[PDB]
Amino acid sequence: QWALEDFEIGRPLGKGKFGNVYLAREKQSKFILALKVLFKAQLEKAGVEHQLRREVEIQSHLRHPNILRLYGYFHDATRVYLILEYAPLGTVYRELQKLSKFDEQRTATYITELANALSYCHSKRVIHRDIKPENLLLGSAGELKIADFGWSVHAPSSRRTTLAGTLDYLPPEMIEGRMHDEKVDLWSLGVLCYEFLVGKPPFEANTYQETYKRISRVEFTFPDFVTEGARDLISRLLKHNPSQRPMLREVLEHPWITANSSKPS
Ligand SMILES: Nc1ncnc2c1ncn2[C@@H]1O[C@H](COP(=O)(O)OP(=O)(O)O)[C@@H](O)[C@H]1O
Ligand SMILES: CCOc1ccc([C@@H](C)N)cc1
Ligand SMILES: [Mg+2]
Ligand SMILES: [Mg+2]
Repeated sequence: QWALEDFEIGRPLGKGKFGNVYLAREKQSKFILALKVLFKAQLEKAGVEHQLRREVEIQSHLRHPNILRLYGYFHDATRVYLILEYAPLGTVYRELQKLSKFDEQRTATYITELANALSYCHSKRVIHRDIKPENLLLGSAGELKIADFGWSVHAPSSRRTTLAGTLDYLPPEMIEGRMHDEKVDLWSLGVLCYEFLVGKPPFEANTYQETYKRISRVEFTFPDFVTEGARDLISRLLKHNPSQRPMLREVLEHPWITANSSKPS
């Protein structure tokens, strides 16, 4: 159906390990969108064809205001192209670089939006497993949208693919290669809440080997400026035992969330 010829390409929006993402406009309709380009040679070399298939299948069927739309795809014998919803206000990653730290209202609002989106995903037993600021994008009204479903699966699951970059957002059970489920995304939600308020994630360290140690032992501390309500929510999410982590409905009804979020469940 679609082909490269149908689009005018514009400026680079961002880069990923595999993805090279561009602004684009479809010629007949003038519809503005994002084109995510993947190189077939690099896909085959890393052996991640199944992840690409998952990304397309899972993301094209989900419909939620806080989840990024995937409209389709095409390919041309060197490249694969995913057709995505364009997020005009960029990444949460960039926004944190700009401001250093978020205040409590901003943080609580982002956490509410994330919990709404994940609750929807989990009701289909879809777990994302790669929630981190570079994969959280912003819509025209500044609302958060989860993207990059390449690592997503159906629970419960093992891990069959090599971990690539940072360990910072992953729970103990996933770094230790054990069996895991939906609770992995609750752990990541805790890591994000901390990084949003403090400016760096809680198990950050100079080497892979030391980061691993801090995560498996759940060794983190709070700066003085973090309030008691924030400490309570974050301490509840960062539990070594997955079954002790709260349900998303409990996060959405936490007193700190309800006192500070500008958006509802
Ligand atoms: N729909 C989009 N709108 C705006 N920017 C995007 C969009 N998709 C991706 N980006 C930018 O491109 C980067 C890589 O996209 P991503 O889908 O995460 O690739 P990878 O799978 O390689 O991580 C993102 O971190 C973001 O900076
Ligand atoms: C959803 C489509 O998935 C694909 C996966 C791999 C390839 C290439 C690498 N042979 C093309 C499509
Ligand atoms: Mg990504
Ligand atoms: Mg990916």
